[PDB]
Amino acid sequence: SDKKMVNGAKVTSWTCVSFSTRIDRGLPQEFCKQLIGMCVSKGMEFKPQPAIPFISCPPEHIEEALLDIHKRAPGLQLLIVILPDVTGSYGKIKRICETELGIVSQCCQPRQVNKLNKQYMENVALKINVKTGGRNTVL
Repeated sequence: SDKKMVNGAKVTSWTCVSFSTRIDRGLPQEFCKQLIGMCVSKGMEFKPQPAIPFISCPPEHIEEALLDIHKRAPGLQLLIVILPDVTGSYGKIKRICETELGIVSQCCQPRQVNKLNKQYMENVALKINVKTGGRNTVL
């Protein structure tokens, strides 16, 4: 528990996309609700409402969904991405977000999201802080 945020970024524009078919339809909301609480307890500030409603769509709609989210939310500071159930799409997703559309994303495996492990969300929260412009350290 020695990893801390020196400076917690402030996120005003964020939302969540899920390419997972397997998970309960309430998990994206629940998972993001706790993750943000974990980001916030560690020093970040988050607007509690996403900038556009959460989206759930099939893995074959990756190109479409990402570009849709990007055009409807040009100011997005963060996209929380729930990855497809089968691995192999992560490179495509990062490429589209990071290189092609210019969107800061955090990708999360649906099987791990399902666990709602609080140490996993601690790890993700610190990853999100740096991606969003914050600073982390180890005490």
